[PDB]
Amino acid sequence: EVDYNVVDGVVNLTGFVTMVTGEGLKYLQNGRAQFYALIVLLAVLGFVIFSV
Amino acid sequence: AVISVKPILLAMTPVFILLCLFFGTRNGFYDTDQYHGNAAAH
Amino acid sequence: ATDFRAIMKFDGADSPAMIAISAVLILGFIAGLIWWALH
Amino acid sequence: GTILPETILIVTLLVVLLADLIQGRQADRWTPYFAIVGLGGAIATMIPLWTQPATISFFGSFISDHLSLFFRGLIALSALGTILMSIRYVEQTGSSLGEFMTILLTATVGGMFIAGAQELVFIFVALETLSIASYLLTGYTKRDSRSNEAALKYLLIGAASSAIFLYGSSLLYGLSGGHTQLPAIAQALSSESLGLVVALVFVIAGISFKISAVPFHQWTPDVYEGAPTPVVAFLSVGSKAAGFALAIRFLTLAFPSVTDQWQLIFTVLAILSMILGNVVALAQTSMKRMLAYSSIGQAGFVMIGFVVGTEAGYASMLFYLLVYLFMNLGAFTCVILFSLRTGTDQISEYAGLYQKDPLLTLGLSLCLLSLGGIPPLAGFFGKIYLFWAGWQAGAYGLVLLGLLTSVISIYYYIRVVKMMVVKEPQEMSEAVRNYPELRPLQVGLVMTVIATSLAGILANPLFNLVNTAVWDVPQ
Amino acid sequence: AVVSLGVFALLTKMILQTPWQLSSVPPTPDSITTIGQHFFSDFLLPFELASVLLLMALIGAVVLARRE
Amino acid sequence: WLTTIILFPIVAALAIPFIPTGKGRPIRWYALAVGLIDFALIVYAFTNFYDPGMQLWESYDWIPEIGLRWSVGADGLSMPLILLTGFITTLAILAAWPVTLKPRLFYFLMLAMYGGQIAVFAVQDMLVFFLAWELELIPVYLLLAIWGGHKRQYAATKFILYTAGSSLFILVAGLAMAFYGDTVSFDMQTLAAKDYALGFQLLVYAGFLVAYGVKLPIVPLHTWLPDAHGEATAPVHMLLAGILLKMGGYALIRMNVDMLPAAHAKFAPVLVILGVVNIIYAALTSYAQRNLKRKIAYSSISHIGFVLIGIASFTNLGMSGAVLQMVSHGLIGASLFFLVGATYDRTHTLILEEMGGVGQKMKKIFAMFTACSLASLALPGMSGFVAELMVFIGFATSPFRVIVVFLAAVGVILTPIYLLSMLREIFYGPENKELVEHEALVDAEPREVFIIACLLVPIIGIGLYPKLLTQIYDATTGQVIARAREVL
Ligand SMILES: CC1=C(/C=C/C(C)=C/C=C\C(C)=C\C=C\C=C(C)\C=C\C=C(C)\C=C\C2=C(C)CCCC2(C)C)C(C)(C)CCC1
Repeated sequence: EVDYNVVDGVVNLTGFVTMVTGEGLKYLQNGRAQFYALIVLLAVLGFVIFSV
Repeated sequence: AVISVKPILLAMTPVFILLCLFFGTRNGFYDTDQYHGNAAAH
Repeated sequence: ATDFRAIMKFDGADSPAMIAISAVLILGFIAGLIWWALH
Repeated sequence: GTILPETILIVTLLVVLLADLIQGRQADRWTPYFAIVGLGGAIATMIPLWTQPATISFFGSFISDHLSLFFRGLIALSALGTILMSIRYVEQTGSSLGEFMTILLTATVGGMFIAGAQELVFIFVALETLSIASYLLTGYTKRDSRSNEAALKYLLIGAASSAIFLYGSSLLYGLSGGHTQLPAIAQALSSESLGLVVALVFVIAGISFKISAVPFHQWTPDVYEGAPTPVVAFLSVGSKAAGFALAIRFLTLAFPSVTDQWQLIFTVLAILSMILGNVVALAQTSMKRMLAYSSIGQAGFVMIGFVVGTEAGYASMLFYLLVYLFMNLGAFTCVILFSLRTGTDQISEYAGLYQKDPLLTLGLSLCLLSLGGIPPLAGFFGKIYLFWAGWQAGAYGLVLLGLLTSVISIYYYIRVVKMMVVKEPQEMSEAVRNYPELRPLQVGLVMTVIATSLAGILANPLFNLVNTAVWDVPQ
Repeated sequence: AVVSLGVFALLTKMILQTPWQLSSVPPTPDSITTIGQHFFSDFLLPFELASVLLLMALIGAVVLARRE
Repeated sequence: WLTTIILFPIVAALAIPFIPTGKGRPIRWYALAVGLIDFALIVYAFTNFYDPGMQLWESYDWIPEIGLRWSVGADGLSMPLILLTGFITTLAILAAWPVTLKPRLFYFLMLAMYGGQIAVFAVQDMLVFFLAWELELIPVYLLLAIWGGHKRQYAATKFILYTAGSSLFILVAGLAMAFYGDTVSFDMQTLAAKDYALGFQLLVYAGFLVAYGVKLPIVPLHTWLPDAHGEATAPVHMLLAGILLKMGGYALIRMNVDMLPAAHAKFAPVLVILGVVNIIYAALTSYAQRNLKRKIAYSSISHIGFVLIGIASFTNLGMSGAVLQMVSHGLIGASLFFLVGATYDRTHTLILEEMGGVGQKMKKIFAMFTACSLASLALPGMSGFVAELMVFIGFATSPFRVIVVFLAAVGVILTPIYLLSMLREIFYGPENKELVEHEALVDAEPREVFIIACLLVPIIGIGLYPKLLTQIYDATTGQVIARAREVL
């Protein structure tokens, strides 16, 4: 049972994590052009702050 | 002294090939006597 | 789990607590031995 | 002066007019053929001026070194494949054909111009030809609401990004006195500054919209679902190749070869692109949406490709992009050939296809597998050469990260093969029960699959090609 | 607002920091003959190519707003 | 020769799609003829194989722009395993006669992973090594996911994921050793003759280890194995368990004892304690497991600990014990899993308590299975014991090596526990009632008996006079261990 739970579950949890990450990151994509208008030019202007 | 595998292999492998092709024909259970399956394990 | 139903019928072995205090012993065993081995 | 570097472009331009005139007189003609003929004649005209003469400039507004030859031929092949696909796909819908190929060739001419340009005005005009043609083709089938919505959103976003690019180009004209060139621009200002960095970042914003990098990506998924499929097949390959040619020929040559912070910015964008596309395509059900996020991740692989400039990272980008052309066009040919017959639907409806149409299964399987980096297949060699180059320079996190995201992307690339192969006749979907079983599409699919399945081991003839191409870029 | 405002300040911080090259020479009045010369000396490709741009835009809008 | 050996099965496999049929019969004869001809090429190129180094290497140049060269090379350390794959994959094909479900794809993928298994040994370029290591993924994925098992979804997915994400540091490591200095080597020999600093020897080593310890599954890097070797038919399994684990062991030897010896000397105790952990862990998990196949998979996991110990020793004997164990288990586990597949085919059941006394009517598989089971454990007169004995002797002759021997010899007691309990549960006792009404399979058609007899002749010929298998690599292993002791 240590093999099937404490060893197996730990690595299957890797698939679970990189699955739920995809399930929860798509909400960044929301179907709004104005949200792109935000995270296009505000997506940058951080890249100027740690630049000069 | 010491014995070498080279002539042993050269003498065995033709017999292996011939018997392999022969016993390929000899068959049974898998053909019709039973075994509706298809060699998949489901 | 539910698949292991044979003469292997120990009840208090599938609980998460017992699994935890078993994995503790096994991991500590291999760890004591890897420390014994390096040093 | 010196219209010889221009011949190809105007040659294609000629047929644009022709494919409208025959389409204005007859209204039902054989225009799908001889567009292939002129594109082949263009790619044939490329060889006499590849290396036999030396590099030359038109008037300083246009240079035709080997790099421009590469990108022009690449975009031409993309247009050719997209035509061969779209002939009987757009005819299946109640829409014309002449204006379609007119606009497609126009985008092609724009992207074949922008790969050899070194002047701000001409960069902008060619960029806008390609952009506006894409805005149209995204919405060419206005019977559906989603097509028109995608065309609207893509048009508005691209107009804003282009205006940002145009502001930055204005600044870069401002700074160094006059100079609207590019070799003279990064010639009178040669030091770090605030305004040079602002111009840099705005041009990055303008380019990332083209090459689909994140966070500049939000158009790709929605547009690739909504838009016509063969339009997307040209869009990804050609717009990316134009974008990367623009990136090199601007950032390296006209812009500056001094303020090399853009390398850091492309590392950031590539990291995010790998982590986003290959992870979020893993949670999808449609093919076109999946291919969109795939394309994002593949762009990330390329972006670590050319962030390490040592005369091999650039070459690796070029080869991997040549290879992604074949791979992605093959995948789109297969999804076209599936969506035509009966299906017209998403991933889950591919199940049980190996019994009905094995040819399509071979095609799409090999293409999807090559995209994930499977042995002998061209995408594998492209990815390992990217890793070789980007590791040679000293980027260690990027290589491990891209390897890992390829290992993640194999999952959703193999879901499709689980459907098409593993699923047994007890698990077919309703679409495949009644599957029946055009010519130019089949020959294109074969010409594509044999390439992506054989152009990985036959690689020296087209590594010599690329390393001959990339002597020219500064570094 | 804040995003937009930041950009303005950022741009302003450039506009007042960089040493522009004022180039004290009287400009030229004939700003139409010169553009004619530039359409056929320097910037000829954009002329010839904006031609087909306008063609393609007409072909597009004519077949995207058509009522059918 | 090696290039013909590798490309003829693959090239001849591309003919199968346009090859006549009425139901699916003439494919398997073609595949078997290809396998037999290629094995003949092995043993005929083994005549001109003198017995220290690469006794034949045929280099070429594909990509000079990187350093990629088609550098095939045989060796004392790699020729036994080439013979082994050429023999055992042929016998897998000679075991897969009843495959009716998609036989074209079967005998295409089987021939593809017949060059994908000889290549990993007959390759000396570190990029082509990665290529051949990688090209086992899709064929094995389809071999598991289409035919074989109910949990084959999770099994195949977990397989390809782990053997991709841990087929990951092999390339990174080959690179990391390729550009330490001013030469773009990409070659085993030229890259083993380089002076690597300890600061990254033991980092590139762990990079190799995360790869060579999942395919040669060590402590937790095994959980793919029960699922991928449980949900798998027999002839698939013969390859998956008889060659690929040996691929891991071979590459471990050749990339971590000729090429990072200074870190090997510092990490070897880890391999040793890991090996005895592997033995005891796998044996307990096998005696606990009840199904039928997962049991024998954990038995393989148990038997790999002798390899870990023999490589993590430093004398000239433990290495030979490791290689002998490898050639032994490749011959033993193959017959075991073949008989398990046959027993499932006759019973349509795996679970132990759900059947008993089947050896009253099905009394031909019982003898063959008893013999292979006696061969699993360290029985004398066979190669399974010579390996164990040589490992014990060579290691002790070198962690204060008196406790680890005491723990590794527990397997001597602990293997027959689950093996003989399995025999008792399956074949001994009174026949089941009508609960087993599957008509006990007509006892092993001669065609199965030939498979296991030809797997059971070499094992005894080894166990009686083991030098037959040790004449191959007394020179190469001698040079390797002389190097690895010259460092220390
Ligand atoms: C091929 C090969 C090989 C081999 C070689 C050698 C090593 C040989 C030897 C050989 C010898 C030196 C011989 C011996 C003989 C013996 C015999 C002949 C015996 C046994 C057999 C039999 C008799 C069996 C039978 C049976 C069965 C089948 C079942 C169970 C029961 C019994 C056991 C009865 C190797 C490994 C390298 C590798 C691979 C390939």
